[PDB]
Amino acid sequence: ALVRRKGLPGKLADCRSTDPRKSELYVVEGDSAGGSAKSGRDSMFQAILPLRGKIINVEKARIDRVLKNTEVQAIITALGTGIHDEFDIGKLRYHKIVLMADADVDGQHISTLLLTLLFRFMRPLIENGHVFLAQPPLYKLKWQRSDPEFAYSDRERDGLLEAGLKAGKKINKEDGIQRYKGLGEMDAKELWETTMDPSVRVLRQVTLDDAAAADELFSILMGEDVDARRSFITRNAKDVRFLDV
Amino acid sequence: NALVRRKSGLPGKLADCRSTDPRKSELYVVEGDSAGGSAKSGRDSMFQAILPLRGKIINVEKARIDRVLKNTEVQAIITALGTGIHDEFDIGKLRYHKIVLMADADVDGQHISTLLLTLLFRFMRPLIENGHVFLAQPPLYKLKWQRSDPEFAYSDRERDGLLEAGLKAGKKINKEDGIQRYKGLGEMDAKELWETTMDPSVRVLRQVTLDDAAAADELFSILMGEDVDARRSFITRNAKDVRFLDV
Amino acid sequence: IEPVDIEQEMQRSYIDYAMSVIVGRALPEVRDGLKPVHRRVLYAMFDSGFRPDRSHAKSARSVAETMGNYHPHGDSSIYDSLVRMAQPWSLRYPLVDGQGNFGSPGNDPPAAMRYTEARLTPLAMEMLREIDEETVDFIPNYDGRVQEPTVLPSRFPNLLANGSGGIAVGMATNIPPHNLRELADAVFWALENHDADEEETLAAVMGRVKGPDFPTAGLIVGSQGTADAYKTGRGSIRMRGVVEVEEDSRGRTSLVITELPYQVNHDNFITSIAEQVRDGKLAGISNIEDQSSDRVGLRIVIEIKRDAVAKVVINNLYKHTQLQTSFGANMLAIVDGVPRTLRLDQLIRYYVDHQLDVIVRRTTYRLRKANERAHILRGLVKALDALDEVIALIRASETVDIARAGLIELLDIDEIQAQAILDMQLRRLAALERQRIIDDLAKIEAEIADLEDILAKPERQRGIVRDELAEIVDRHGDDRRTRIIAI
Amino acid sequence: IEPVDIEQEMQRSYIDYAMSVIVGRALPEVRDGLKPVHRRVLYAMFDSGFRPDRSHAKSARSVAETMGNYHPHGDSSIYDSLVRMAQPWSLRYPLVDGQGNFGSPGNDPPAAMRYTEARLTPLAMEMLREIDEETVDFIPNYDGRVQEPTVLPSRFPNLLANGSGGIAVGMATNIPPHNLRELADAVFWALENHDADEEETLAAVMGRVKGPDFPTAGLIVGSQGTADAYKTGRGSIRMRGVVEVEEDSRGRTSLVITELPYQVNHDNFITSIAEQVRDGKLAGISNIEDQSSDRVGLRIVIEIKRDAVAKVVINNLYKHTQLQTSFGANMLAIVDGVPRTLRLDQLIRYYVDHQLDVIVRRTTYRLRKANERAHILRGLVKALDALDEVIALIRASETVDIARAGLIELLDIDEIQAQAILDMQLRRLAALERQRIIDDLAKIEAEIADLEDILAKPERQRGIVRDELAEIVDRHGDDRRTRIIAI
DNA sequence: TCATGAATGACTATGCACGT
DNA sequence: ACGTGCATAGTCATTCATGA
Ligand SMILES: COc1c(N2C[C@@H]3CCCN[C@@H]3C2)c(F)cc2c(=O)c(C(=O)O)cn(C3CC3)c12
Ligand SMILES: COc1c(N2C[C@@H]3CCCN[C@@H]3C2)c(F)cc2c(=O)c(C(=O)O)cn(C3CC3)c12
Ligand SMILES: [Mg+2]
Ligand SMILES: [Mg+2]
Ligand SMILES: [Mg+2]
Ligand SMILES: [Mg+2]
Repeated sequence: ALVRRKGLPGKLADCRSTDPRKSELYVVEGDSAGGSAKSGRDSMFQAILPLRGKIINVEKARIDRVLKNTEVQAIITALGTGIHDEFDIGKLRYHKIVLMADADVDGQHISTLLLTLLFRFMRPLIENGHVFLAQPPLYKLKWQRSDPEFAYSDRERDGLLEAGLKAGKKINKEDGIQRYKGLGEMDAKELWETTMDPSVRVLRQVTLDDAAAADELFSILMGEDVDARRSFITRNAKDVRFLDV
Repeated sequence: NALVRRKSGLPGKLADCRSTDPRKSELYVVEGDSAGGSAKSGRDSMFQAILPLRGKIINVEKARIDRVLKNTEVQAIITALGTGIHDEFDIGKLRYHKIVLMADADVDGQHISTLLLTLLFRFMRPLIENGHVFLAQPPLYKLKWQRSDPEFAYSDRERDGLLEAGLKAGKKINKEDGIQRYKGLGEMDAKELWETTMDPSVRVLRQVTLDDAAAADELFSILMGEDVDARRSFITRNAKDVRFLDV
Repeated sequence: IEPVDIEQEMQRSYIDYAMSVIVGRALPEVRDGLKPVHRRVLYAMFDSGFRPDRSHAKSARSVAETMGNYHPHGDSSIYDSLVRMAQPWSLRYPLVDGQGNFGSPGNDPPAAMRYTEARLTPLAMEMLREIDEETVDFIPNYDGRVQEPTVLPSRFPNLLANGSGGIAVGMATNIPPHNLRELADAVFWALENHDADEEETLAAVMGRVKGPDFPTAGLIVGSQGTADAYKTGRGSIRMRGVVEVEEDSRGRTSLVITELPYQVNHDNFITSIAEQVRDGKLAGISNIEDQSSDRVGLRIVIEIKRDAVAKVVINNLYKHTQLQTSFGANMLAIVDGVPRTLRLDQLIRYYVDHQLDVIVRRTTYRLRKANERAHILRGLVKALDALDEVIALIRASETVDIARAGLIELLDIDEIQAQAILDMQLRRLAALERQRIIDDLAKIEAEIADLEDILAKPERQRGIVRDELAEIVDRHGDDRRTRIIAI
Repeated sequence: IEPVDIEQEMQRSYIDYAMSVIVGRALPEVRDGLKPVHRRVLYAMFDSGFRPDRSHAKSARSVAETMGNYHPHGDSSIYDSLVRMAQPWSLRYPLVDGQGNFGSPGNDPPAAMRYTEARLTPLAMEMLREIDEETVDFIPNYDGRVQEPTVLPSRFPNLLANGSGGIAVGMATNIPPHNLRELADAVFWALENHDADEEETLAAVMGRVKGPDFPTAGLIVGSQGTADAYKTGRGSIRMRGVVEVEEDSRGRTSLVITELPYQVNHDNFITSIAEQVRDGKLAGISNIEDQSSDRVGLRIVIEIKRDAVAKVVINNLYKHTQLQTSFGANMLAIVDGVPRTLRLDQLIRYYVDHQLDVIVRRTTYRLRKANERAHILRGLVKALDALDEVIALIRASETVDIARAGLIELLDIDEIQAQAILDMQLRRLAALERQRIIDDLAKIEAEIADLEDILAKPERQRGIVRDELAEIVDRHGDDRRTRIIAI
């Protein structure tokens, strides 16, 4: 068991449960999203750490500069473990580390910067499956009489719309289907009922299979060699749609 | 008597002049970062310095002295003027023989002027007594004639006067662009500020005079003091007759 | 260089600031209970179509529209004013429908302008009801480009409902919010008893308005302070939160605070208790835990020691925290461009007067528009009775001006009427279409007669206020939140 | 809970970011030379009516309109983008007419959004010319509420004119600005010699485009770098400011810098000289004085020591300061949704292709609308020829549909024609108005004949591009600013 | 290491009156 | 000394590629 703040980052909205095994850290993109997340959370088991701005690339940046970064210190401190050789999983303050970013591309980019931080400084957190990715909603279907439904894809949107109409429900063509363009646009209630309620949230657990293959990919994508990255993007962007086919 | 100007121990926001002679130098105390920015650009950098003040100035009448000296904006003024305050006041060290207060024409500009005039009267009175303090009168209108040079107006009356004369003279204005109305210094570019408030050959300055020192002491205490009641009765008593102070 | 004496300058400058702040910034107009920034936001959103019958527009568009046409000030503080009008813990009856993160009763600040969307609420639509029928005076904006309203129709007593707080110069206001249904009763009485003197009116209105009704619920202790505010325009109203004592399986007792008095920051409240214990001055408390959530609302659990009495600890909380705190009522509002401290009967009366003004003006506007149309229709009917001639006359005219001048001379009609005949489509020459014009004339002359009747009868005018207000209250009126108890 | 491999996540996420940044953020479309934010700001201003024929709107209204409908990002950085497009030292041909403080070539930041106003410039109106005539493909915005243009008509070669600089992922662009009159000559040649191969075209275009033309004037030293950039898509162009040596009364030779190379901060430049002097890297300098003003422009006076040669000190300034600095050209633009490094002949050719597309599409749109209007007029002329019958038929009709159906039977007309007749006003039955209808039909059939001719002859299509662009250049074209010299 | 330019806003201090 | 609400924005750190 570990003490919660009521010696940690100022932006950390810690949980109440003193058991790491039962605790969860939501690393959130933006002060706005983090603010509403702080309100909709379960304050017992869920803590919020809002990260502001693009995270520093630890692959590119010198080590001393990374340690001066206010946002990295927030993560390293709030996780408690330590980094590199001084890493100690025993001091992990949250056994669930959920990265929650916007569905847009800059959200995707921030996650790749965080996954890089974790893989390089605190790799065992990934290997032992403590790192997760929350999937935010893309749409909110606001039925005229029925309860609202949330969708996490264009496909699911079309599916819930079709089913509902077939079931005799109806929607306004003005208000209609609210489309989320980021977590910042969501209020406390919406975030709970889509990303933080453990009975309905869609989490993805980051797994690490081939460590050597991962090591090279991180260096190619996040490294200082532009040439290697430029040829990689031109080589593989052509086939991103077919990675899971 | 000459003093060094900053060029790559004075306030950071101060855009000092080049002339080392205070007798020929001028400090424009400006309301707002935007306006101060444009003033810094439209000025004559030889004789004119700019000190942008941000936000409403602390009331030295209400606040304790120790709190006033901790205020970043007051320290800037006191430092840029160089003289000192109260008993340690030394006019010999005055870095500018013209201290122009330049605020918006709106009501909030007027308020900042009263807060600055209070600072000066309480901390650095001789600057007022010796006529080093001025008030710049910003323009209210810019008449943009279709073919002729544009004219600036400093009142509703002058606007009506220049409009009539021009039209009578055969000039013309668009009814769309037409007469630009300034709502503050921040809306002006560098050129406009030069041609109305900073060019010494066309600027409209008012020199702050001090006649009755004892009466001034009382008015400052009534308006700016901690006694609300005294201020409330004064405003209700005299606001009714503001229009007729100069009739 | 002109000389100016420091006394003349200080007096003129400071008075100009104080008067503008007093009348045109910090204090509410008595008729609609709005400050200039409130009124200008709402009209901007209204004119922009940001209404409840359409989806939320980005709130940035409301701020920008306000800034560009009506409110020559900063986007930052204007956004703050808009956000406030959308918070259910600030306004008893929110005027803005916010979408997104608009903050919390604690220290959680609202999301930035870019993240949030907003539109007018249905009640705010009653604030602006029929503003387009010359129901209120309009004046040119800050640069004469466009017109803005001096006051809103305000078809529900907004000043008393949502209250108002403002710091001006030489004075300040602090009007608490009230329950709409109770206010409606007061208005209904004021309409029926329109001849009653101030002495009787104050007695009646105080009987119906039981006291302020805060959006944050809570308790009102005592009746003296409330009575003072209504009779004096000043009064100290003691508020309390609600505390429920819970017992534990072990046996230990804990206090649960689920409501706090109006305008008490939740985070500052919890911190204050912690800091007093940590300072050691609220003994008997064992632990402070905030079990609040979006789903249970406010829930501050104060576990107390076994050698501690629940009420002793609660009384200490009343004494040393804002669990019990007073509302300094000061009924200050602008009346006809003048700040005035008002009695409760005055606040109602002035509002009722405003409603009657609004409806007489609306009636006048409709009567004028009815007469104009009735006069254009009369012209068309003349044309139909001589339709054979009318057509042949236009056909046999070189220009349209020649056709027009001919129409006046033939049918003895106005140039406005003759124009309407010319502007008439070949559609309306159909049999059934000729008949619509006839019937419409008959339809309007009945409406003109009705409208003339309303203006002639103060009884009907008052009835319209009553009947229309009753509709609003039946729709948007809600239960009381703040419970009133005695000492 | 679903499992995901870190390699799969990293690759998909980073590629998606890289591709969006590349195609939809950092790099310009080759056809109009605009990035998404530029295109959306300008269209927002255009659609809001913020045009040169109306007074400057508050810039907040442009940001909000862009943000609310087209550009789902922060108000802050969008304002920066709008501001940049209004600065004469940034854009060679500004697209925004700024009113107020928009900053300076030095460290003077622009005024906040609240203080500034803005509208489109006449040249920006040429970017958007006839966009409402289906000249470019539109797609739904970020939430499908409204449509936005994929590219602007861009009736002057904006990419080459105003240039572009952008940092993407895996690549970056840096296209210098050019003189409009020179670009037009290149375009005129490309139109005349439309069959010319790339070898000939590149030779011709390079002869007319003498080199970059920077808004900050200055000098271009050498011709190799310019030649490389046009043949390779990459080249290093050496720039210089202008230095004039003045001699004094007491005898005090001083260097006066009145121009600096493109994208060199005035304040940072002076600071660099000042810091490299007291350090000991620029001996021979005695004093640095900034005599710049709004009225004389840039004027940095560098007094040198008496035992110092002016030319030695100037070469030292060339070496150790940005008084001489290179422009790293990298002609990268998005071509058909793909990033491409282009030769100068490709940049021109691709633009000419776009202009021809715009005019063929404009002509097709006008021909369609002409046929529709012609059709309706044909119906009206039939009605006038049988005007006696038309009227008597509508009078004796119960409904308008019965009158309509009758008109079909009488004149053998479409339902669109009969409706147009029905909607016709008695206005138009006057003699001159009946004749106006006749002549209008004749006018269109002449215009239809013209339009059909345009579509059938590529010669005329090219002619329209030339003639219309020529008009634009004659009005908005200006002198060269950057002087080109040899080694 | 710094500039470039679109991307990912909270914090900082005064006026003003009033009550604990 | 702190809260209140309408008024009077620059500063701060990263991604990303390239050349000094
Ligand atoms: C620089 O002025 C402001 C400060 N400053 C006050 C002090 C001056 C020196 C720097 N430190 C503080 C910061 C502040 F803290 C907040 C705001 C503010 O919120 C605001 C707005 O439109 O909402 C507008 N202004 C500006 C119009 C003046 C604010
Ligand atoms: C808080 O993030 C920002 C910083 N901060 C990032 C760092 C975090 C800790 C504190 N220090 C830095 C400051 C900054 F300096 C500038 C901007 C900024 O200009 C901006 C915009 O709309 O233009 C938007 N944002 C936010 C959307 C992220 C900025
Ligand atoms: Mg986002
Ligand atoms: Mg102002
Ligand atoms: Mg503010
Ligand atoms: Mg920014």
